[PDB]
Amino acid sequence: NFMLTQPHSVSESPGKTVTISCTGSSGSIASNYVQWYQQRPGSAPTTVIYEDNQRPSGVPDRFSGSIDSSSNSASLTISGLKTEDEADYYCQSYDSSNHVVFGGGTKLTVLGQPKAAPSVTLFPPSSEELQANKATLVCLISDFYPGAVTVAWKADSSPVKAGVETTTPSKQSNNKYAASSYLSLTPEQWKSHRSYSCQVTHEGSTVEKTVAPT
Amino acid sequence: EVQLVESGGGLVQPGGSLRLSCAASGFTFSSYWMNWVRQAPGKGLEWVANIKQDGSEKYYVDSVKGRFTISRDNAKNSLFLQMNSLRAEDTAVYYCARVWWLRGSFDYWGQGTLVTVSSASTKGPSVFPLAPTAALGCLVKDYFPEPVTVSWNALTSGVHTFPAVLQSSGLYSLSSVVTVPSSSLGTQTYICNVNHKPSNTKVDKKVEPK
Repeated sequence: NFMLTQPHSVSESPGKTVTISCTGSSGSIASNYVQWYQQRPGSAPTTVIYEDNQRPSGVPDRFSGSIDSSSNSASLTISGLKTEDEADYYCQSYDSSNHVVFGGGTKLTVLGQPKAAPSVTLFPPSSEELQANKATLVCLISDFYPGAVTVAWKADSSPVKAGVETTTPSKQSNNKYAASSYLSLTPEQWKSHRSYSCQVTHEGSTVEKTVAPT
Repeated sequence: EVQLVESGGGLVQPGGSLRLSCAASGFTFSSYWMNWVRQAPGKGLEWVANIKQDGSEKYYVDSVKGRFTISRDNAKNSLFLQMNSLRAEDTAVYYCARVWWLRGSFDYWGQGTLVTVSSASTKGPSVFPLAPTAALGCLVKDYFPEPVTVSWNALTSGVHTFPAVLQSSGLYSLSSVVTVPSSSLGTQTYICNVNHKPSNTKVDKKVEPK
């Protein structure tokens, strides 16, 4: 019944300190050794802490593992943060039944660039798609930092409530973030409105583009 | 070097069966416990099963009990995972992992193999032009499974192929755009190279301003 819980996300500026907790549930954190892994996008996890506080060779000492028996928790402290530290971090240990319990994971973001408003491009359905009895609105979001945006669609200024598909933002090749949002419609529904708008809100500032059936 | 190479992953309808294999190399395979651990797309790591260094005892996560079987062949340095009654929940990249001892650290992993359990069948995409310094692109729509490469090689001021979305249908959609001067439109011819190898789909599309 043992269980480990981590904060969903954590963030800080380069050169400062974060602490990712690993709270044990229905069990005892001190019963079994605790490990920490740093997995990055498109890579297999690698160990940063094993056996509560041991550091594999090469791992810098900025990474430190500790155990809090009082609160039944373990923590990985990362000081002197570098942008290269941006990754997913997982704790794991064992229960009483010879099972491997992994933590939920924590997304650590290192904010090492100035804020950047998103560049937005909106595309109406093509004639070739409408000829195939379909209609997809493509909204393209790029070059925003940090990578937290919310996307809203609006048909004749009324918020679209169905048929929206939005990607989770991903980091581009220039360390900016990019996302896509799709509004699927019928030829019927497309030609029944006079304007569509993709509204991207980033840090309390909104960038929007409008298309209109011709 | 220590190397764990997974193989045998692919796509299966709900209720089917698949068998993974892990080729071990660079160490005494028969001396170590071995693990299977999976990571659903964009989610956390979940341990599946482990096996003693000599197959004497096996342990499973409760969600796969009665459906999954871990096994090993120490003479051929092989680790297997036989999956039956596969569900869409089991969709994940399955990692072959060696643990340093029974209560040690997962010190060696493979690159993983992707198991997809979906009611969606292998479908080719529909490529539409995103007609318009201006921006124009191609829309790769409804297509399964991944991946698809897009190319415009017709010089551009810049290209960006966006990561695919998984729609509510279970099919993916992808977009890629280029940047070009706002007058080269009616002059230059801009062509995107869409290629979906899982469905033998290669499409070439001129993107022209409507």
